[PDB]
Amino acid sequence: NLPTAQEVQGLMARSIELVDVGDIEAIVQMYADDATVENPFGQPPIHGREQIAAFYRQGLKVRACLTGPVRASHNGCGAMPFRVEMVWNGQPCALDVIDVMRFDEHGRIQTMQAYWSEVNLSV
Amino acid sequence: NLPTAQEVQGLMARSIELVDVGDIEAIVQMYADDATVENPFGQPPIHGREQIAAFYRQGLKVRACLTGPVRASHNGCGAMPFRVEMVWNGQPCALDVIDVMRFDEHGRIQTMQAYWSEVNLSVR
Ligand SMILES: C[C@]12CCc3c(ccc4cc(O)ccc34)[C@@H]1CCC2=O
Ligand SMILES: C[C@]12CCc3c(ccc4cc(O)ccc34)[C@@H]1CCC2=O
Repeated sequence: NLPTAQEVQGLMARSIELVDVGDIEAIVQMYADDATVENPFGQPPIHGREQIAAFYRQGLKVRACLTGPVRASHNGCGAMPFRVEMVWNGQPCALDVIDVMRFDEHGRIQTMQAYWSEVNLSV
Repeated sequence: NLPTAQEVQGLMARSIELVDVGDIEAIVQMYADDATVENPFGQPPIHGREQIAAFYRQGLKVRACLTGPVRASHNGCGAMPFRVEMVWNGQPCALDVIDVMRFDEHGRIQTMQAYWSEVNLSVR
């Protein structure tokens, strides 16, 4: 069914865990089959598990950790802050992001928007 | 004009400053005259500076701090995480919230959605 707020906090937290270990198969299975991802928010969205797989394939040594609790609503949505560590121009950099997700009635991510820009990038 | 990413970070951070001191007039001014706020996200929205003034008068001893940096996009939007401290019938508590805001070409908040629920509430 439409995930409760507690359920949303556990799913959002698990998607960051899966990113962190680079488990592309498990990541893409968290998404609805026709989910849309906008990352960064403002850019054209990508649609469908195929494209979202390709995204993570290309994007993912990269680490990612929640930097605070997940915030969850009563209508299936929530938002979380996290930090991605990865290489930029040959040095270790960090990028601060917040992801906003809405879930469908099967508990899968229907949409994700990832808020970040170069102002959030640090060497 | 449409606020740049760095501008967004400044405006969103100023909004938490003005909540934290409780300056109702000043908070309300940061919003468009016909702004919509959904707080909490999922409830019916409140429209217009006047209903948003009433929200803050009713809601604001209350403190609020950013608990990490503002994430800003290039299309006048940003999100930020912060914590609100308050007292709910004698019980000190804290609530973690993330606000997502979309600014208009005058640098005022056109929409705000506040993400949280009771799962985000904590005693003391
Ligand atoms: C793609 C990326 C690594 C992973 C990642 C980025 C940005 C936003 C994300 C949001 C997510 O929910 C998960 C992963 C990322 C980085 C931007 C530059 C890059 O190295
Ligand atoms: C309204 C409130 C104090 C301020 C506040 C709440 C929730 C979300 C907020 C979002 C903001 O952008 C600014 C203030 C609040 C609390 C709910 C219980 C309480 O009294």
